Amino acid sequence: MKFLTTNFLKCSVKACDTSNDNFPLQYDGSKCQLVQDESIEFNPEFLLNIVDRVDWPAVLTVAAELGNNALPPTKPSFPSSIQELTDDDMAILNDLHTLLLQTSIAEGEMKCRNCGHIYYIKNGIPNLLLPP
Amino acid sequence: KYTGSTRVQHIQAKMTLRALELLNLQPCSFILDIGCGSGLSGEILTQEGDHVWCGLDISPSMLATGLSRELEGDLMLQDMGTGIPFRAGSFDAAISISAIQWLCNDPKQRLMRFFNTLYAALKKGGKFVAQFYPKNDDQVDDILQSAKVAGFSGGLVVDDPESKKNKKYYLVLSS
Ligand SMILES: [Zn+2]
Repeated sequence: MKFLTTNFLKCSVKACDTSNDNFPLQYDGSKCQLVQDESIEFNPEFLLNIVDRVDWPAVLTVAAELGNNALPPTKPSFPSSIQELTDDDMAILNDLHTLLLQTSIAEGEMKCRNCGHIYYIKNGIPNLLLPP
Repeated sequence: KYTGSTRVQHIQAKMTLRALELLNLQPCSFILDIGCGSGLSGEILTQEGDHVWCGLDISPSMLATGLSRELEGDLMLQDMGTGIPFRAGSFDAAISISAIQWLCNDPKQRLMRFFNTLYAALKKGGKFVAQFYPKNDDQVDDILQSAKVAGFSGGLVVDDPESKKNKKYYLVLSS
């Protein structure tokens, strides 16, 4: 499960729908084994398309839980078009690519901060099925 | 009884491409693939549109097969009838091939849970196209009615409707 996915996945429990604490999930730093996948090519158009939607505070929270606190406190902003990118823009977009797309949790677990339900990730795949 | 896996693959590829034509998306969008099975549709999302996607399926065996395909999207074990577990406005669009009729297997409650939470998970104006195999007209109307109550607009496309073999139904909706 890619780091990007952590920025959109919320608790599946219905009672949590309107809870501010249903997102982001709380990832266990002692259980989550990370993988870097260099096979997914740099896609700067996708990143420009997604950035406005990205919840930066949630990025910071999950990344810190996973042992990365070397992130800027403010969400990176960009021009509105590929051609307007600077080398500095490009480098940050590249860092975003690595962070969001190329970094994944292969095995681990995470819980809802509202209801405490714990979700498990195995072979990169989160189990989002809800028990009786 | 059964269909050759290559034949199922060819048909699903064609329906996925048709769904994408109906969706008419900008390249490099963020897409939810609902009932993704073994990820064949996700492969096409990646290749055709350079899209980034998350795939949901109830079946461990399908997802395990998905793992063997070197997919670029994220697979998730989940049940579409329980709702779409993503925050508001996450996706540009959603696509579903050969899966939603499962919602009809309480069905009316699961159908509404599906459409309400999908409406929420799409960006404003986000689109959803689903190919599905209805058992009868009432099933079609029930699904369409549920989408309507949830706030979706749009309607239905039926390709090759004169053909009992080749007829296909596509729900084409906008939030
Ligand atoms: Zn919860």
